[PDB]
Amino acid sequence: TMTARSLNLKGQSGELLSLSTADKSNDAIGTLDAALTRISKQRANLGAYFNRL
Amino acid sequence: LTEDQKKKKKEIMEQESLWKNPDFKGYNKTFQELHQLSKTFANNQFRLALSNYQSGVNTIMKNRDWVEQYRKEEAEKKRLDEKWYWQKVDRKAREERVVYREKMKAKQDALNYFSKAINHLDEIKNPDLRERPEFKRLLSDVYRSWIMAEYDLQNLPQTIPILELYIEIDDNEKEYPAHKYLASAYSFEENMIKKTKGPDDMLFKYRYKKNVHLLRATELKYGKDSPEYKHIVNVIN
Amino acid sequence: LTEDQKKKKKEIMEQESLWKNPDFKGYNKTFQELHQLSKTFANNQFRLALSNYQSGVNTIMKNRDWVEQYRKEEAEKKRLDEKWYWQKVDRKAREERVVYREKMKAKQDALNYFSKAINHLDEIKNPDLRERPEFKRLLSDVYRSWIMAEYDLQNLPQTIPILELYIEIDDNEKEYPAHKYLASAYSFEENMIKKTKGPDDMLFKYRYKKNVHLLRATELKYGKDSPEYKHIVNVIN
Repeated sequence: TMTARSLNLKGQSGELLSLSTADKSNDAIGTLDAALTRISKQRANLGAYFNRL
Repeated sequence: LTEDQKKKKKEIMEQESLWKNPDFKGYNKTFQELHQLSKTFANNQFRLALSNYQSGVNTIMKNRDWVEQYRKEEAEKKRLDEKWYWQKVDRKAREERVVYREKMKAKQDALNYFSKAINHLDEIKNPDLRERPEFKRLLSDVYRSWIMAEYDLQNLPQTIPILELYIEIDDNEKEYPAHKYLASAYSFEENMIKKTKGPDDMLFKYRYKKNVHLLRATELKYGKDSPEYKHIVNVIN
Repeated sequence: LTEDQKKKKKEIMEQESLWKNPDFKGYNKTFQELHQLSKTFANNQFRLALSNYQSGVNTIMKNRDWVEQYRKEEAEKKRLDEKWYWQKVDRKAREERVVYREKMKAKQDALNYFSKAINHLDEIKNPDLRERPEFKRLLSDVYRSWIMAEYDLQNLPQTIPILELYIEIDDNEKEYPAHKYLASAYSFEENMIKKTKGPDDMLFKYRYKKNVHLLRATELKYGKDSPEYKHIVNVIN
């Protein structure tokens, strides 16, 4: 894991000091589910691994 | 007209054609030339960059076909629940929103492909190869389609770094549409600062860059010390 | 001007150059001349002293390269969590403090090498060799870099015993920068006594020594009983 684990969307139309903007709001919400899903699965992989040990 | 005015008229029309919204005749011409250039270039990373660029343009072309088909299918429906004017307005807005959402996804997929085309061109490290007309032609085509994909959806601030990279390549700076788009996108950003009551440094930065590219586009299409050049200079100064 | 004032002007500029912050042309020039001393001297402990000094200066030069690279790498990061002034100040505070602490380590490594350079010169016991221009100039360059390494990090009290040892060697007392740094470091120590409410004996000791080296620096650069000297006369009173 790292921030590039999910689609790393920050900021929004309007004033920024960056050169990037967020994408389709609905997909940004979906992205956060993806972020959580990807890490939750990795934690569970460790969880399951612990139970194996 | 003089030999320079005749030449200029010819070139501006070719440049307007160059930035023409994509269609099947332009697609065919573009990819037939790019594949011949790829065979001349004989570089696997250029070949891969072209394969991805073409996939990106195909996403755009397939989307254009979808938009016509979708609007057609909607037009052909009987609407029994459209009895009031406010219902017609609502349903019209619902159609436009679905079309915009799908075009947004097509843009996202097309830019993922364009990004891959650039990532493959980045892998050509030899400076004698990066200076090849084949390399600069493809890189220019990738940036041009990228700019247009965002432009169509009004994502104008996002077009600036790509337009700026575009004009740095092989005399692209002498293209009237390139300066027209830069000036328009900078104008949008100036207006955003005025509407959101943002800092003065950004107001003037964006206004300045609008005026530079406004005047340069004018110079390129009409000529230095033309009635049109003289006018824009006098308004700005 | 007089023949001595013209000569003096030339010498002050050469002395300012002598105390110039290190760079690659000065590095080369310095090690040309310090190696020239090794040529005539033909003394293994002098050779070792120079080998360590050069390693110390290399530490300083490598650090200067690190500082540019570090600041470059930070500048080239995308800062998406930097929407506030305080966040810009935060990231600024991150950058500068890491750079200062890394420079502190480079200073310590450089001073361990300079200490070794001195310990090797300490092993030259023959008074006919210790009085050699080769011995004195190298020892002077080791002290000068030592003084400057501490000065850059604001470690001014630490510069005093080394400046004092420096001016005792082969007419170094006639160097304007040497007296300027002594006067500045003594001024700091005077201010430390005033800020920490320390003893009067140390207040006056540090004030006195500041004025002595202020006066001597003035005398050396402008000449005694010059409009500039005459001014210092009444100020020190």
